[PDB]
Amino acid sequence: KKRKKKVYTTPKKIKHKHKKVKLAVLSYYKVDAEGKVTKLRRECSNPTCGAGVFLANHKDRLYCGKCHSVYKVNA
Amino acid sequence: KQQLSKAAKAAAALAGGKKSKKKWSKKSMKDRAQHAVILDQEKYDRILKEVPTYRYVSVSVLVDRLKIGGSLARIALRHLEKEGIIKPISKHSKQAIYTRAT
RNA sequence: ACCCACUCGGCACCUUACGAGAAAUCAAAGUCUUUGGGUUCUGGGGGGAGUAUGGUCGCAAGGCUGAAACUUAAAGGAAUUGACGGAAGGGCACCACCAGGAGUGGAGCCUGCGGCUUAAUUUGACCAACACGGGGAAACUCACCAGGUCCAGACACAAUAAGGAUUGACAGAUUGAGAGCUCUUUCUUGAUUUUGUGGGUGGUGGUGCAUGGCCGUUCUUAGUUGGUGGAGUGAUUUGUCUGCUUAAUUGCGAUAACGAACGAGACCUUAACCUACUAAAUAGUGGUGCUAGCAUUUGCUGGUUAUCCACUUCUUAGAGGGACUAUCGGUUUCAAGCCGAUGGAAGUUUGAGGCAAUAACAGGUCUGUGAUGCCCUUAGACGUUCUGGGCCGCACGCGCGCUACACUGACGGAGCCAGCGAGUCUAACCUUGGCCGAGAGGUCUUGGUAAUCUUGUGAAACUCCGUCGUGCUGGGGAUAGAGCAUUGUAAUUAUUGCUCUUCAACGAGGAAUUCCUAGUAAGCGCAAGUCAUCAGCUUGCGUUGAUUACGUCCCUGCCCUUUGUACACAC
RNA sequence: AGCGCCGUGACGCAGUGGAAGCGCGCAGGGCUCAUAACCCUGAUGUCCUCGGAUCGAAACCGAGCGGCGCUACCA
RNA sequence: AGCGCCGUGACGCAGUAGGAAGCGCGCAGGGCUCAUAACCCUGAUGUCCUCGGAUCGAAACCGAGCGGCGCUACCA
RNA sequence: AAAAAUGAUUAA
Ligand SMILES: [K+]
Ligand SMILES: [K+]
Ligand SMILES: [K+]
Ligand SMILES: [K+]
Ligand SMILES: [Mg+2]
Ligand SMILES: [Mg+2]
Ligand SMILES: [Mg+2]
Ligand SMILES: [Mg+2]
Ligand SMILES: [Mg+2]
Ligand SMILES: [Mg+2]
Ligand SMILES: [Mg+2]
Ligand SMILES: [Mg+2]
Ligand SMILES: [Mg+2]
Repeated sequence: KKRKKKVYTTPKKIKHKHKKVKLAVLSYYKVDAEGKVTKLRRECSNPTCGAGVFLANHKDRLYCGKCHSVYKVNA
Repeated sequence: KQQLSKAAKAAAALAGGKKSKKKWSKKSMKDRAQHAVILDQEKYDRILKEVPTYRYVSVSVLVDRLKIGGSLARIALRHLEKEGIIKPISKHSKQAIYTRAT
């Protein structure tokens, strides 16, 4: 059984790589002059989400990251 | 073996498609044979007259000697057996055997 | 003229070679490496070639004499084994024929193959391929085509590596898609990994002409081998055989062979026979012993191992018995044996199987195998999964088959009969029965882990009684239209079932060709295998049950022996 | 220069104004392991073109094309 | 010398009365085969000898050249 | 005493 070569009619698509940002201590916690701190991130309602869940921010929605939940800011 | 060319294969396929049906037999047909299934007066008189002196009486001989269908043969035969001018010998479906009375 | 004994010469024979020879063979072809009686002629691998040229003879035909160039690794002799023979002899087979039966080849359809077509229409196989791969493929299967994912890239080295090495992601483009596959902004885990170099793991990739194992075939026949001895320089041969006999290299026997082995036989399973043992509400029968329902001077059924008891005939399985061609009549190298009859259940090894030698095929299978060498491939994979399609595609050719051409029938009503099976608790299998539905089916329970229930698989062919009436007819049921259901996520390219409608070729089939000898052919169905659904297939089972022949070598082949061969890749 | 003839199936050739035939060749099936032979069956033509007469031409008429021929003597 | 002709892949042959080329060999690659040969499939190969003209358009028509074919070539 | 032709190359 002689076989041909698999010629491709489409461009190769790239496997995704995790984006490299050196901002992982900057945009999560803030320090007051006295030193008092309250996290600006919100908390997942489900108990199995974690206290340091750090709900993300989008243009129009909030993303969990662990529990994959969606909320709104003007609730 | 020897592969035929594409033109030869097409010619053979086209010849086979164009080919007529070669029936390998002599087809002989007999002519139309009709039997009066409806019993009119003249045929009934012929029945009542010549059915006696018949040595052998059956659906087939009634059909052959009289142009009546098998259905009329069966019903008329049973009618004659009711009138008793024929007596039975062997009683069976699909085959009747009858002769003269007394 | 015969006989006997001799003798010389001659044509030759038979036995054995002591001798010779490569052997076949040879009383010379002996007296030869232990080489010498005398003498003439001829040859020096095979071809070119008894040719060219010259000479000579001949009327001619031609004869005699007679090279070279060139070309080539064998040509040749005798014998051995096999193979073959339109060679002989003897046996044998229904994959041969005779006498026949049933067919097939013609028709429609089913299925497999080829070819066309195709994006692919995946592929192997050409007596001993073609309902074969257990191959009846909607997904899978799948190996093919159009695309989309994932790594299931172990391990070693090194580089990255404090938000990294890496993932997963809801929403909006996007893709057939609710695959974050790619992106659009930013969240989760955290040395589990990413990258590259070695390596390894997979592959229904290739090669069965690299191989194993298995299977088929040679080959359904009776054939096969060594120990010692004999023959031969040897390859080899005898044993292992002329005759008779058997299915048989089966025996009787003959015998430079003797004793042995495998195969055949013997052996094992299975259908038969057992009024004999063992027994059995999971097989039965009987006592009607208990009540009774019906008819009536006595039969048929219902409840019977707690509503009891007896017995194994029917049934089953344990141990056995039984047939050994027994007896008899014939026939024989009177031996192996064979032909009749009588008994017996059984007298073609009683029937049918299972197993089945040495040697081989470049037979088939790498697509059964975590059987496998080597080659190839390995991240945009020939890996593995997901969606869709294909494997089914049709001017055509072929091989298995199914249904038919009808009255020995079709249709309708009724009578009413098998054997082999199989079947759920890791979950829906075989289904009684009740109800609804024309049907296919649907619903509610029941029994069966099974001699208990489906199931007495109440099958069909069959038989009776009626309709048809020789008309391609009411035979046939192809094609096609419409609807109702079941399986399955998914039914269109129609899974299948059911109802109504359409109602084609087909009038017994040219040349040709297949299977078969008694419970066989053939007809008829049933079960099982594949199965969620799907039989026109296979493997079995029983039902009804012929004709013809107990033979021959004519055809096609097989075995043994003899023979010929310029064959051995073997006619 | 003048005159005559021929053109038909792949090939060689018949052919009566009512649509064309022999032999091979070819094709299908069979037999054979296979090919041939053999057996059983099929198919193949604006009759060189283009017009005309005829109801209808392969044939008759007119041209055009391509081949084959014949005469070519007295000087 | 005249009069007719002809020239088409590497090799032969088909055009036709102008709308761009077919076939057969050869070559190459596939299918079959242990591998070949034969066979089959596919592809490539012709600037129609060169030049010029007429034409919307020429391998087809016209002219020249080149090459080959055929016929003709005082006179008594 | 009917007829019966053929079978490409190489590969212990
Ligand atoms: K046969
Ligand atoms: K055989
Ligand atoms: K039949
Ligand atoms: K798939
Ligand atoms: Mg010599
Ligand atoms: Mg598939
Ligand atoms: Mg093999
Ligand atoms: Mg021997
Ligand atoms: Mg198939
Ligand atoms: Mg009808
Ligand atoms: Mg099958
Ligand atoms: Mg020969
Ligand atoms: Mg040969």
